[PDB]
Amino acid sequence: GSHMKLQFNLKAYFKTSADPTPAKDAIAALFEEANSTLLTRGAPEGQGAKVTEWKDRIELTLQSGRYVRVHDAIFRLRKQLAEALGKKYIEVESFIIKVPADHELRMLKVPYIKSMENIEGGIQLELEVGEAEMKNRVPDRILTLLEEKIEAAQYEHWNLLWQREPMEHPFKEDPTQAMMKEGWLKRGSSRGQWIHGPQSARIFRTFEKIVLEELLEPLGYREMIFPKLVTWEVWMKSGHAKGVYPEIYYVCPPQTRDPDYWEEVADYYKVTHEVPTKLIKEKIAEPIGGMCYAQCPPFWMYVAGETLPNEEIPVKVFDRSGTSHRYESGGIHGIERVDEFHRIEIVWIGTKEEVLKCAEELHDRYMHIFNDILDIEWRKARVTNTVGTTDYEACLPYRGPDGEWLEFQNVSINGDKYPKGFNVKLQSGDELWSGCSGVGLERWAAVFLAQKGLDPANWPEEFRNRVGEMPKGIRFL
Amino acid sequence: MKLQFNLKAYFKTSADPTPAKDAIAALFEEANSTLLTRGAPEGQGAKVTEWKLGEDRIELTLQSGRYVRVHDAIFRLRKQLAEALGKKYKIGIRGIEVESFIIKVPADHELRMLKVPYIKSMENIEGGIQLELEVGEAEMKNRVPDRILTLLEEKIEAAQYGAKAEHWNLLWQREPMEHPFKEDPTQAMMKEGWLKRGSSRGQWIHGPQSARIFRTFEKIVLEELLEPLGYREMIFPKLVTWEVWMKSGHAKGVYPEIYYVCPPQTRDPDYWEEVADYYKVTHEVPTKLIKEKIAEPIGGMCYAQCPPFWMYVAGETLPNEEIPVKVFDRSGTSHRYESGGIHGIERVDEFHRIEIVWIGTKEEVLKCAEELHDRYMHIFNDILDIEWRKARVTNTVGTTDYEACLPYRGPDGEWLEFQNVSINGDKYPKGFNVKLQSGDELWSGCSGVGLERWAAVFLAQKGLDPANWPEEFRNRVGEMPKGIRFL
Ligand SMILES: [Cl-]
Ligand SMILES: [Cl-]
Ligand SMILES: [Pt+2]
Ligand SMILES: [Zn+2]
Ligand SMILES: [Zn+2]
Repeated sequence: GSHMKLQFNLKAYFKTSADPTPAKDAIAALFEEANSTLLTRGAPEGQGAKVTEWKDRIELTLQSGRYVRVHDAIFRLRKQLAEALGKKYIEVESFIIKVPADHELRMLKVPYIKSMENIEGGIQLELEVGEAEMKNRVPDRILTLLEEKIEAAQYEHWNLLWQREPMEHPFKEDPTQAMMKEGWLKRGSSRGQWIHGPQSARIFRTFEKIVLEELLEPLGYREMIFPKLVTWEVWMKSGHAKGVYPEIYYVCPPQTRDPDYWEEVADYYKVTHEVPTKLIKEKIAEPIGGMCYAQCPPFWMYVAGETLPNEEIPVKVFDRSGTSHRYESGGIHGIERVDEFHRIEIVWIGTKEEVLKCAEELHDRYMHIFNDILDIEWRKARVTNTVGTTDYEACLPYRGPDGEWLEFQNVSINGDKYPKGFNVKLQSGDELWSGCSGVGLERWAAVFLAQKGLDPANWPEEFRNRVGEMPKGIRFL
Repeated sequence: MKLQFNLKAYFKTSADPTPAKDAIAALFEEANSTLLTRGAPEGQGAKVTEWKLGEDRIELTLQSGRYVRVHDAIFRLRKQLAEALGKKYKIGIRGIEVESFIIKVPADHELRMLKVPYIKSMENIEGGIQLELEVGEAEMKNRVPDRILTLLEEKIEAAQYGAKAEHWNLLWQREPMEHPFKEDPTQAMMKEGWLKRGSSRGQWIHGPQSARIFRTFEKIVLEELLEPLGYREMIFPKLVTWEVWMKSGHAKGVYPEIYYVCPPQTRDPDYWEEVADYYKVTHEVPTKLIKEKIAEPIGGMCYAQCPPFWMYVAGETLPNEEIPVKVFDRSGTSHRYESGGIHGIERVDEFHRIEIVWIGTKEEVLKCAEELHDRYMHIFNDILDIEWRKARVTNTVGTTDYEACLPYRGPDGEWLEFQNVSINGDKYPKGFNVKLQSGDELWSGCSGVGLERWAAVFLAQKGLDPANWPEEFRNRVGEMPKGIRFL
């Protein structure tokens, strides 16, 4: 990358009640003392913050690197002066950060950034920041945002862990097409949405039974019920509020229950037989969030701001109380790529060691299920130390010998992300980790039916015993 | 005052209708006793008041009652002129243009100012209301004046008679029971770590203890009701679009109670960078800016739950062998903007329902309803052992409601509604255009099991201590799981 030094520069003056004249001697010497003592704390040798110069007002220029940054050193200076002047005897002029980068960057529509100029070694930012913004650690977040943008300009890494021996593929139809023709399901009215008739529902329910009996029970997972409408509060706390916006379906409550407010809408429909979506948008409130997207984030409201007794971890829970929603890539797909899906979401919390242990245990169960019960062809891969996702992929014969495999299962180790995000401590004081694993029912079905067909006689014995006698569908004329 | 229509319009012509001022004038005068009398009792019938020509314009003023309305009257005079001037004059019409469309509607009272799509102004006058309409030729053929008239008459007759909508008749009531537990059950559950409030309005997160109770109820419904009556599981959609609610009749008035769903105007990350950057710097989500950036709503979150199912049978014909179609869904949450104030689980904005739906002939649909009551009776008396009643709310079209007392509410508090069986008549087959092979009328019913409602009633009556729950219920529950304890 670039080796240009990360530099902060601050020019401001302290608000003084009394006139800086008898203090002239006292202020000069204790700035010197701050340079050798106070501003060293929290920085490797020599890399401490520094006051370059100082002149009604007490104006100064202040310089730092990445440690003891200018905007937090000034508060260290504010408290030291307070005890020096008060008992005996902040207005910012400029804020500049210099940030290392190879490539040029665009001008950003970002709050608190007055100007952005490209320089030798990277970018120079000028911040529109006062006292409150500094206390709120705004420049740290601008730096973080800018660093994210910088390394993104420098632009997947996929690593194979285990693969099953190839098997024969006597069935080559698209299971969705097959299911449609045989009366298993139909397209729902919304995009990427399906209505499942008795036969398809049965498959979904049998996978559910499999997860419960072969995984969730033997490992001691307890059922909870997670909320499905998800608020900004949750997504702020989970981090989804940093970028999830393009993928979600937004939710708006009505501004009021008042019949009269809504009369114009009902009236419009009565006369035109058209829904006035334009007018309705005006009358609905701002979005409160969206429909369930990742599924686990809203659970963390259950433990938010709490301390778990060591007795209570590992916490091992799951949810299967409703639907998830994602705005997928346009153009139609089958059940392999839906907008409305049904997931069993599995969440575990404990120490670092316990989370890794739990992940490994789930991996063993998935292997048993896919090999011995479903008897499908699959592999797993890690996406590029233990923090990250392991993906399960399977070939869909109808896509041909060279087609993309389908992602149908995940296990994620999330580190301290969620405990930190939702503020969940452990009573012993050790750092809490978490993990999660989502069983996408549509995906299991897409994989199993593409490989095995819609005919129970050709399904593995172990699967047939769990389905029972298939129900009949709804026959039409 | 009397109901009357008023039209001012002219026929467009290719060539000038000038060489026909006598053949045309003799024709209009005839229509006032002949052409514009059919379909209306004598004395009543459309009439032309003013006559005027031009080099292309043939403007007329027409007045009528509700019989042979002015816009039907102009279509009688359209083809009459098309053959009188057809090959005998070489002049054909090119269309109809309207200057004014004015309607006088009788009303004893004064009525508020409403904004209505094709009404360009309304005023209160001597005998009722006047409506100035903004209609062309297309709007007249489509019955726009007729639907507007219909709308205003609905409002005039509602203002006169009020809002009479409460038909309640008790059917059966269990004998009073000893109520040893008088605590609000969700307040108890909160205190005992069974659940916590979710971030969203009227929303709850259920710890293992509460989830167990929900799943025990679900198990009971499956085993004691769905299986022995031969119901088949399906999976109904949960994002519900306008087209679905248009066909179910919800597009007529659910608006105040629904949670609206909006897609992003685009998937394009560059469009959303400003939102993301704003959040990352301020730690405030810019909800006002997001509202500008999302699309108009495509529908809402699941409200009644069965409507999205009907797209499965929409426009199909069912062989007589296939009926009754007995079906149920338990695939996710329903959402509703409830009347305000915080409540416990007895009244939530996010709930968990099992929606049971049956379709067949009128007789089969009554039969199926009858089959469910017997099963509900058995469940509520012999498993849950709760104090309950049921009542019809309004011949056979209507809902039977189950209510139970909540001891904490007092000796005369409101009983809680916790179960329903609805007979909807032909409403759903008609709205979704679903037919029977034999041509006999299809009917449907539904029954929604609200888990929060069952829990509220059961837990308020029997407490949270398993030792006090009925023997039948305890066996199905099994061993209670422990909760998650915080320091
Ligand atoms: Cl989510
Ligand atoms: Cl609905
Ligand atoms: Pt015509
Ligand atoms: Zn998760
Ligand atoms: Zn229903």
